[PDB]
Amino acid sequence: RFLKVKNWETDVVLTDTLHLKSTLETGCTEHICMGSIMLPVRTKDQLFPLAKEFLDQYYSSIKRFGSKAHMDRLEEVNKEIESTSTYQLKDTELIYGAKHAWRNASRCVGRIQWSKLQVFDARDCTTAHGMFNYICNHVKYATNKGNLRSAITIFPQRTDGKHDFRVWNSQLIRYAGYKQPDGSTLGDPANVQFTEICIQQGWKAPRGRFDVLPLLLQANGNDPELFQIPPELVLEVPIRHPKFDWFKDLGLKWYGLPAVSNMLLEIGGLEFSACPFSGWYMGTEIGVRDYCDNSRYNILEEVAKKMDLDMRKTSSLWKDQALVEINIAVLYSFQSDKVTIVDHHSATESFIKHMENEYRCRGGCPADWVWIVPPMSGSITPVFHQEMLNYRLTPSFEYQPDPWNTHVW
Amino acid sequence: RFLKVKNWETDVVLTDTLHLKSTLETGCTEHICMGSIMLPVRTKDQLFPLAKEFLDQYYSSIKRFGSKAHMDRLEEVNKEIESTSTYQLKDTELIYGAKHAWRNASRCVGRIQWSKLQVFDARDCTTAHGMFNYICNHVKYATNKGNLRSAITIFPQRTDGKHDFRVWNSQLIRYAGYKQPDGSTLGDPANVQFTEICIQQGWKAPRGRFDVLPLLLQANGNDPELFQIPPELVLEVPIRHPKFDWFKDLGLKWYGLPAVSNMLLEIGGLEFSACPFSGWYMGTEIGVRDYCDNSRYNILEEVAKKMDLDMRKTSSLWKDQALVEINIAVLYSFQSDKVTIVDHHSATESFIKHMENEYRCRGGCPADWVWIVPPMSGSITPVFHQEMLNYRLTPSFEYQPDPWNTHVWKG
Ligand code: HEM
Ligand code: HEM
Ligand SMILES: Cc1cc(N)nc(C[C@@H]2CNC[C@@H]2OCCN[C@@H]2C[C@H]2c2cccc(Cl)c2)c1
Ligand SMILES: Cc1cc(N)nc(C[C@@H]2CNC[C@@H]2OCCN[C@@H]2C[C@H]2c2cccc(Cl)c2)c1
Ligand SMILES: C[C@H](O)[C@H](O)[C@H]1CNc2nc(N)[nH]c(=O)c2N1
Ligand SMILES: C[C@H](O)[C@H](O)[C@H]1CNc2nc(N)[nH]c(=O)c2N1
Ligand SMILES: [Zn+2]
Repeated sequence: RFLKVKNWETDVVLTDTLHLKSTLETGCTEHICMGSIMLPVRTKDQLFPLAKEFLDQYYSSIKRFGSKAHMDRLEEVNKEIESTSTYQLKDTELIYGAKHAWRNASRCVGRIQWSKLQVFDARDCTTAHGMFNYICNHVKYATNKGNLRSAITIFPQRTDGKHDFRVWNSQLIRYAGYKQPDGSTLGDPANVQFTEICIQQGWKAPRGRFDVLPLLLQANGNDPELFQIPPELVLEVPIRHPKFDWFKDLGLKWYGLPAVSNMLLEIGGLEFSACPFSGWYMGTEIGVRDYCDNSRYNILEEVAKKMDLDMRKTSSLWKDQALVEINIAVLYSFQSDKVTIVDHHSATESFIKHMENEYRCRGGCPADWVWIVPPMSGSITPVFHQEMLNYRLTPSFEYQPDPWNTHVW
Repeated sequence: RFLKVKNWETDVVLTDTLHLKSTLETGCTEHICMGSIMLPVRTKDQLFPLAKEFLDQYYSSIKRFGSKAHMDRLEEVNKEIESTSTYQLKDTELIYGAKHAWRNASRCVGRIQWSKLQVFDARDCTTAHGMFNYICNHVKYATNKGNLRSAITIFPQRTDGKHDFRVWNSQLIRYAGYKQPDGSTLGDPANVQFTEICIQQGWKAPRGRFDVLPLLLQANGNDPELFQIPPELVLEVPIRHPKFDWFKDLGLKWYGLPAVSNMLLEIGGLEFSACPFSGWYMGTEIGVRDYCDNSRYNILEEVAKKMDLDMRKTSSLWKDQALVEINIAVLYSFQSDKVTIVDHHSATESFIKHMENEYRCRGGCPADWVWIVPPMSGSITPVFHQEMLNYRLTPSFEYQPDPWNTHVWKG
């Protein structure tokens, strides 16, 4: 229970002590590692230890641990739980909880930024229409005309769990997908289902390739409702290449704001089932994953053809060649249009710096190597050579299943 | 208990029951995953269970579980253990054991090949000179003039742990590394320490960028002895690029035969501390790791320079550009000289078909994702998208510390 991590490129060894404060289960056992499995109410009794654990860490953070003000809040929260079966966070607590859920997100390479997070408190929200208003304000604030700013917006916490707030979308901004008589897929094959659910709720799809999807918002356990985000709030980037004049003709674009909206924020045992958050893209996610995944826009073959490469044998590395050029183009387009983006070299470098800060100041940094190492050029980024320990700390973000599977109408 | 893995590209779901046969520990717990941590004598007492488990597996494999042959062999081994504290494997058991250790090796993408392995039984070897000869024969057989054949050579097992056979080299063929007084390195920085031991053991080093190291071989717990592999036996490939004609003048070459020599093979509780084995390269190992790791030959800068790439910002992806070209060159060069090599697209596709076949016939296939996914172009290979379960089956290969840290010098 005192663990070393070694970087094999630099020989730097760091000692992890933070893992001992870890609480939740990993999915791994002594006999089986589940490191690469993507997926490996609360009663009164369960809630007070959770609240106490959180308030202790909070009061510790502001150097008032064991102070009258610490004990008094523990007292206040205990009474409120006993009498109301739940409790409410102070603004200061909510801000701290959200920043720490990000600090603890072991799959997140950009956490050097964790303390610069603008938190929008949407706990007074009561309808879908209000949710939409909050989300547009989030979008406009975060986008900031291309100078992106990290933000989260936090809707009301769970109660009896039959009144959840949820954003049905997996991200605030994504593109539609429709399956055609042709048998192929137009637009984003990842969202075919969600797009069907939208149309059957009433969306009129402009039956195209890069149709920004409508929001489906569920306030207070109600049936969700549709809203189109103002087109003028969705900053999109046309994709061109600095050297390939034909590239623009693929007709590719992507949206500037990555904004995850399906997670559950847990703070001091309280559960925030709608907490859309956003930062800015690492270029590989668009160029490697969205564009080149087989099940996504799947554009390797068309780009390779346009480059006039040898597609007859895997060993000519035509896929690898086209992959790099696609990613040069994503970075180039975002940079030309002055929209914040980070390349994988720069993002992984800052993360190693972040890991070292966290090791000296905090005793560790939970990190999931399988997600942290970029989907291309892994071993030429410093994170490939860095041992990481993965463990679960709270406050946390947790993945929740798609609500259409669940919800009753 | 059943455990499922998903492929996120295909939605193919597989069910693992084989993990139930797993003995050793992973390093992970309910509270911590050590999946990216590189490193996470027996008594009679622990030995007969291990022997029994093994022979039961062997006898099942051949469809004679519970036969008189099976029961006779159990009795025979038990008696040998109580009487001598160890036991000897029959040839058939050794072969089966060394194949299964490969089969079980969760970090190996090449395992579709597992049933095709040449086993050289070197258990009669007694001296380092005898080890050299065995290793020469292995290299010649495996190389096969570029038509590479997988092989393993198995030296006598551990006895009291004071009489170990070991190959001090980490692979049979690697290049020397010389650390210069200015702090630069000539040749391979990975082999600096070992090169320095060779030299101290009396090696006359040529001091160039690609000097094949001498074998340093330890027999029967004795101090290791130096041998030069006959150069005519060391197949090498000069590295050139199909389109860039300046690439040859970087002066690069690599050896054709990757041959891991530092691992410990465990079969049925017995420990084979010298068991060099070899297959053939996947190109990325040379082109990504050996050439492009910063702590190795580190050629990215020189290549990208010659390619006239924009090097002022990482966002030009100049490193990634130079990386692909170097890997094209490695594959082209090997193919042009008719030396077996597999590209990472081909090897991963084959591995997925192997893993799937194993789930159907064996009830699973332990795989270490962190190692199986190639160190370039990860997500455009099918393995990236494949959930894997990592666990430890015997027979097995295990890492062992370098012997210069443990050896009792006899002088
Ligand atoms: C500011 C720039 C940021 C960068 C460059 C960044 C980078 C990334 C990347 C590349 C991923 C992988 C996503 C994927 O592969 O789908 C990720 C995952 C994640 N990040 Fe960040 N991040 C940023 C901001 C944020 C913020 C503001 C939060 C929360 C407050 C956050 C929390 C998370 C979480 C919880 C995941 C895992 C998502 C999942 O399980 O689907 N990140 N991060
Ligand atoms: C036949 C062609 C083969 C190919 C293409 C192949 C591919 C690979 C690759 C790329 C690695 C990772 C190497 C590294 O990163 O250092 C590996 C690891 C490994 N393979 Fe293979 N392999 C082959 C044959 C074999 C054979 C013949 C054996 C033993 C009989 C073997 C057992 C292992 C073991 C134990 C590891 C883990 C090595 C370690 O921990 O350092 N492989 N395989
Ligand atoms: C089954 C499953 C589990 C989990 N935990 N996540 C997913 C979502 C799956 C997992 N990686 C792909 C897909 O995510 C796409 C969304 N990417 C984030 C937008 C990008 C991003 C980038 C930078 C900053 C931020 Cl805030 C967000 C699926
Ligand atoms: C600390 C440590 C632990 C372990 N388990 N292995 C290592 C050796 C580390 C692990 N990746 C780098 C270094 O290996 C270089 C040798 N690679 C084998 C040549 C390649 C190979 C390729 C194809 C077929 C075969 Cl039989 C063998 C180091
Ligand atoms: C099975 C495997 O865990 C899965 O493909 C993972 C691999 N690593 C990843 N890494 C990131 N950042 N995002 C992902 O979606 C994935 N997918
Ligand atoms: C820290 C990390 O586990 C380490 O760098 C690993 C990652 N994956 C690897 N994969 C292979 N094939 N070989 C390696 O040496 C490594 N090194
Ligand atoms: Zn694990």
